[PDB]
Amino acid sequence: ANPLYQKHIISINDLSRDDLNLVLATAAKLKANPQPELLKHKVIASCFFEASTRTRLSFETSMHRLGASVVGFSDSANTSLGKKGETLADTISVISTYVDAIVMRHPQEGAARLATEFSGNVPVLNAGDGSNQHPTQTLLDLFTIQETQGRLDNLHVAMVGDLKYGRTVHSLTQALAKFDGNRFYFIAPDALAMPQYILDMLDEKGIAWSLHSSIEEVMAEVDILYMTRVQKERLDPSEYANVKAQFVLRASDLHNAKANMKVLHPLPRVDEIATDVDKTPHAWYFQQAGNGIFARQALLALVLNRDLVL
Amino acid sequence: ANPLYQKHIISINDLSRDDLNLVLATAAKLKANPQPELLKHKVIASCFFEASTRTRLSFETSMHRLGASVVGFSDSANTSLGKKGETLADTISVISTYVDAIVMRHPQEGAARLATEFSGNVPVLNAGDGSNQHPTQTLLDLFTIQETQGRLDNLHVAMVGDLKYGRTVHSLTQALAKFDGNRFYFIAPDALAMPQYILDMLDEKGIAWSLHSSIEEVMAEVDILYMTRVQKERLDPSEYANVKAQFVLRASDLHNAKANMKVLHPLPRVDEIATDVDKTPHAWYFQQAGNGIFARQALLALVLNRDLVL
Amino acid sequence: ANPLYQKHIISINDLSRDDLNLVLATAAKLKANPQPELLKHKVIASCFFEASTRTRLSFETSMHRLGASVVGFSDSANTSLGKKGETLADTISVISTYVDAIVMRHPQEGAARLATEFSGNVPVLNAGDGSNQHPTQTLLDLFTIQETQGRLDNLHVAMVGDLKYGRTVHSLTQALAKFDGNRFYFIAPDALAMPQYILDMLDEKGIAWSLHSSIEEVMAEVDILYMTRVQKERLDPSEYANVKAQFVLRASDLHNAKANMKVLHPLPRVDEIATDVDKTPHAWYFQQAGNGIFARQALLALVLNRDLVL
Amino acid sequence: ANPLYQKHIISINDLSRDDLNLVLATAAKLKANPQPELLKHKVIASCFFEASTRTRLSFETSMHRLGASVVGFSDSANTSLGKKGETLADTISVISTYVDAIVMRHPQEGAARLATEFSGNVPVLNAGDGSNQHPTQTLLDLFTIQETQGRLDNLHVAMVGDLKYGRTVHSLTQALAKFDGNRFYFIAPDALAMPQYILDMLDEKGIAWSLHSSIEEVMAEVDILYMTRVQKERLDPSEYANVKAQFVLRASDLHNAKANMKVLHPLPRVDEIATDVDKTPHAWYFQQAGNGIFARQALLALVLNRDLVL
Amino acid sequence: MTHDNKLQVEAIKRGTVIDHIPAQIGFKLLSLFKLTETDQRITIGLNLPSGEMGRKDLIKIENTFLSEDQVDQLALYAPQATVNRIDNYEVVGKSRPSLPERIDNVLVCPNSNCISHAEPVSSSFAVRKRANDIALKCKYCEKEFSHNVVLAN
Ligand SMILES: N[C@@H](CN(O)N=O)C(=O)O
Ligand SMILES: N[C@@H](CN(O)N=O)C(=O)O
Ligand SMILES: N[C@@H](CN(O)N=O)C(=O)O
Ligand SMILES: N[C@@H](CN(O)N=O)C(=O)O
Ligand SMILES: [Zn+2]
Repeated sequence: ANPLYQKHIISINDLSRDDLNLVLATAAKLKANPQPELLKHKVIASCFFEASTRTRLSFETSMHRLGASVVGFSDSANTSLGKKGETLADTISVISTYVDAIVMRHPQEGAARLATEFSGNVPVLNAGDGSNQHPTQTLLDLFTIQETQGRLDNLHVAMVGDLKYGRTVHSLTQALAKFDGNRFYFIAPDALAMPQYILDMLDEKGIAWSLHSSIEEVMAEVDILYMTRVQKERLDPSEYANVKAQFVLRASDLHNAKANMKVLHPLPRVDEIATDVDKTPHAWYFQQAGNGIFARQALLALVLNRDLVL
Repeated sequence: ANPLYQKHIISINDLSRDDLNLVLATAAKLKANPQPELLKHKVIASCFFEASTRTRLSFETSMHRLGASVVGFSDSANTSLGKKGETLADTISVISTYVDAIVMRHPQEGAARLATEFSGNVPVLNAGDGSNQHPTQTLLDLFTIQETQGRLDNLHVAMVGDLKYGRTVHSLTQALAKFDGNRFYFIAPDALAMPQYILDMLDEKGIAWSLHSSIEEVMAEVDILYMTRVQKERLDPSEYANVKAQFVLRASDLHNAKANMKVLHPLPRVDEIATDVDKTPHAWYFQQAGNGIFARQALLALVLNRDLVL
Repeated sequence: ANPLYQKHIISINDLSRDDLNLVLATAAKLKANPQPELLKHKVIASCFFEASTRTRLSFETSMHRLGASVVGFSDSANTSLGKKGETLADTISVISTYVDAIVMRHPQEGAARLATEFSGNVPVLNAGDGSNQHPTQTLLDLFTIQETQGRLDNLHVAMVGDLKYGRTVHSLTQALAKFDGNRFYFIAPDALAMPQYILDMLDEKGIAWSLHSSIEEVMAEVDILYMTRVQKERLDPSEYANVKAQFVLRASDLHNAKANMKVLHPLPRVDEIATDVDKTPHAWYFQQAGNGIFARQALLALVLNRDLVL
Repeated sequence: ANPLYQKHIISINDLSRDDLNLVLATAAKLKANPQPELLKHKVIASCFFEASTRTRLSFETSMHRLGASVVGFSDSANTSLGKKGETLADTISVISTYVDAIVMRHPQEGAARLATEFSGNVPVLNAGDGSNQHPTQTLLDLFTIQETQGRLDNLHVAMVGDLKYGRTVHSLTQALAKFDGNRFYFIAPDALAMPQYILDMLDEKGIAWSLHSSIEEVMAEVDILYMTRVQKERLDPSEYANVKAQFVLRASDLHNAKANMKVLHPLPRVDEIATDVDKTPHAWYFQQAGNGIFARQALLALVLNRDLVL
Repeated sequence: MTHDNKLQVEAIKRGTVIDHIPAQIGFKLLSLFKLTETDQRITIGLNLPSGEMGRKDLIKIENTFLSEDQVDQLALYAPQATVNRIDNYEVVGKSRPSLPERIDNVLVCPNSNCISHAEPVSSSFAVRKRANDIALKCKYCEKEFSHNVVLAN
């Protein structure tokens, strides 16, 4: 069957360029020609140990669009899981006897990988494990960039905001570094700069990257403007204000932007992108969000259905 | 139609040996040959007034595996039910006009029976009502024993742990006492011994049973080792420790066990069975849990579909 | 000067017969002639790590009646409590530098003794530590019996209720066993009987004791009827009610009681003593509670003031 | 009469060199000869809008040791608090009519200064206002250094930990910079380094300072080792641990320390000072905390009593 | 019978022997690798004379051999320690602990939020040698630290 058949989808790093291409290819296909009965008699577990509505609704919607059945929860004190000392291991050993696939979201970093060792034959798709991995988020980002730019190589990518803790941009930076000729522009306050280990990686692959203090500094060159969330709880309230400065995007900043540029954002944007931007042709965060359905549908189709789509 | 058609499934005691046989027969059948469209245009209410994730996920998974639609909740302050003085009666009178069947779990002992009096024609399946009844749990246990032992009569059954409050073992003991030639071995601390009313029943049916202080005392004879949960909140913290002694199972204890013995556990086992047991061929609690799907599927099929399975 | 000056009051068992007499004698003296300025310039810490309003107010009132000042907290989840980080040791090492004495209530057994190793010449009085000790409760009990019966020897003591978990009765039994010729009557449901270690102690000293199922079996010879609280959670609802029988007290039961008998209770009597008992001359639980001020004023006086009072 | 009589104590920066000396001199005098009735008929409000048990008990004990009475609340979500309606202004305008002095802790920066504009000739003492000021904490720190080192000038001060957010070290640095010839050593992870505005101040006054990565780089010349608390939340778990290195203190590290060195800490030392340090003669954090009574007794004495003490 | 003595202080036979273990590292290996869970005989010597100027530990455990992906596991603790197979010197290559690609069951992830801590799984770290340092990447949380971090905590 297809290369991802019955494979656990835990980390983006475990995904080869080939894999990414196949997932993105499938995504485009299902988008063009939906297959509502593909996974008809399948039952999928949507296990959100840590709540995350949007990601959960996107994931489950994908399951339904393929015809699969869904059961699950949101352990945010809504269930009766692991009260005293009941392990994640035992939970998986149980649930893995009920369903055909487990989609899980957990607060601890290696949850999905652990699940993998107790789910015998049942595939586990990581919907997010603490500060570590979030495979499908990266896939939907790459898909959006590819669809709006027509390729994933030789692009000018700007990433703004909290580049230090936003593991969303770490995963996306590494994903794009598996393609050639990309140039990166990193805009972030000194206290939240891209980590050195990421720059080390870019250097060793000879990829070009530069630091900048403002978006306007490179607005003219950028193909993709990736806006990130800057959590208040991070810095000091006064610290934030002093830096939020322009790591905030406003319609006015797009005066000299490329006709093809798209502004992306992991989503909760309240404090980073002004609504006046929503009207411009560059705003693509809602479309980006909409693409989560195809990337996640493609992933489920690939691991649960032997042959390729069509 | 079949004897259980449109029948409420509230108490194991209301189930005749014939009934148990029919449920177990159906369970094996659906296990062998799944029927994903059996209950296609049915809508089932999954009403967990009291939360219980595993039991809920098992139950709903069963509904989907048969093709039925599911709606419901977990009243653990997640809903807006009975705020001031809104009765269970009224809740049922309402919900019973929406669905084709009600699966309910409630904190009070006669909830399911009450539901029965206000659900006109709509069948109610008790998923657990306080310290009283839990029909499907017993059915899945019996099914597991039958499948692993090839019969439900003339067996050596050991029950360890909190035999006083574990209503799981009370129901299972009574269920097995409807079959012949079974011998029971009760292992529990004096403060949590099997209740006298249960022993009275065994005596009046002339069934053999004996008390023991340790598992090793009868490990050689046992066909089924039923391990129960010992809740901390029960005894005194120091009390527990002083008795937990060996009412805990470890791989080492299985040196002289019968090749056919299976170790069962209602499930939350963290504090009773050491993980090293998980590797032995005797560990059957996860398989046991997996069987909940077939026993519960069989029950739903029987009450919602006139003719027998196939 | 006095034997208890500057000593830690942690366990009733560290108190010798003479200590008990000294405390009781002091209590009577302060009751007959108050000394409102005895601890005038002292500052005492009332640290209720575990909330206990009644004994807290009793303890604090005692402090004020001797003229001392009070600082403290009922950190019952309403203080910048060590976010499960700061050790009790550190808390005490800090607090012991501010005050002259520390009265503490804690959920864990051993808390007060541990504080003792970190306080600096600053005496610690145990206001209760989990299921271990409650020194002052036994003292007020002993004081109340002595005042009403004129002595603590050659008495007929009945203890009704939860004798298994009611650690106040364990302490009171061991304290009265330090006196000669006492006779005990234990009335409790078999699931909550007096612990064998207590009976062992009594046999070791040749103290006469016996078990009874109802209070009306011994009402005729009892000098002191100590009623214990029975928390339903200690048993299941159906169990509680079943045994509830007569283990509750009501006026009609005192028809043949001795003129000198007093009915005692630690409190929270909601479910054990009917209000129609309050009017009889035997009711003495509110007077008993009122004696807490004297027994605890006495301890504070002894530990913080070198010379005896009156 | 005295310079601080009836003055508001809000920011350590409003305190002149002479003020600091006066407070410290008074603190030493009260420590050598207590005055239990100095504030006899005064009534002071302890208003902890934000719970802070340790500093609250320290403040309240100070009040009682001077004979004053105390009313207040640690409205840590347990008072009929202005349901996010009543302004702090109104709260103060009411409270300032009841008492003679107001000691307040608040979550927002500026709270105490705002109270100052609504209190009526009633002095307000800031017990901490968000991330701004904590006057009395700097005073006890200064007092402890003076007592142990015999002076506040010509000292070698090392500050370890979170220098970016630990506002207690910002204040202590600015206070010690009001004295001559002091030498500073800053040891902190680069992500939590001393703020540049602080270094600017030191350069402006020609004060000698330097950065170091470990305590063992300067252990030899240090007179005062001020240990700061590092809250993991300030960084991510993996980050914290990574830097944790040596920024924690343990006995073995004090092998080459100066006989006169004292190790200080605001507290909550759970994660920075190993307990094997407590026994060395250098450990002085518990004595430091104990000096809070004297420095705060001193402030209350100065602001509420016209004439100097001793 | 061919064995020939009653030596309770220093002997030999069909058994593996680890050589030149730094002081205070010998017992560590006994614990970390549960080398005493054997039924086979074991003779250890600690804080004994070294290369004419120091101190060292010595471990001799009879009737048992070590492998390549095991002796290596001593690399992070006893680097310059030699391992002479002693069925009677049937050793081949200059057996010295090299850095394994993976180190399991002994290390503890410094990351407090790592799923490995409260679960029935074995620790597992990928190894990468650094200049003046050694990087260990957790199989679970995928966080990377220096052995200096992983060995302290
Ligand atoms: N996934 C987010 C919540 N969110 O926005 N969901 O759509 C979180 O858990 O932080
Ligand atoms: N049914 C259990 C919870 N659980 O383990 N559910 O799987 C209860 O309600 O106690
Ligand atoms: N009985 C309560 C204290 N309290 O307030 N009694 O009146 C306890 O033990 O926590
Ligand atoms: N440190 C706490 C107060 N407290 O109780 N300290 O012991 C705070 O800042 O809120
Ligand atoms: Zn890890």
